[PDB]
Amino acid sequence: SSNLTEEQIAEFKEAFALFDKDNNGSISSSELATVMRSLGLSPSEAEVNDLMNEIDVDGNHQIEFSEFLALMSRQLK
Ligand SMILES: [Ca+2]
Ligand SMILES: [Ca+2]
Repeated sequence: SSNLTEEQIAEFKEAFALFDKDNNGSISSSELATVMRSLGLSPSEAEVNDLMNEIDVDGNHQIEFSEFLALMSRQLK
């Protein structure tokens, strides 16, 4: 769309939680990995930690909502 900010953030917040299976405002390797495991992929730490890392602004084996917004921010249009 052409309007994000609080609009994209709010939408992301709901999505972030989806990734975190504990709602602790934080996501670990498996946490973000369970987002595709139930679909039919069962990725290994390599792919699991990869996702959590690609967004881990600090690099602590997990990412927080705000971090999910830094890497998320849509992708193309
Ligand atoms: Ca958590
Ligand atoms: Ca983090």
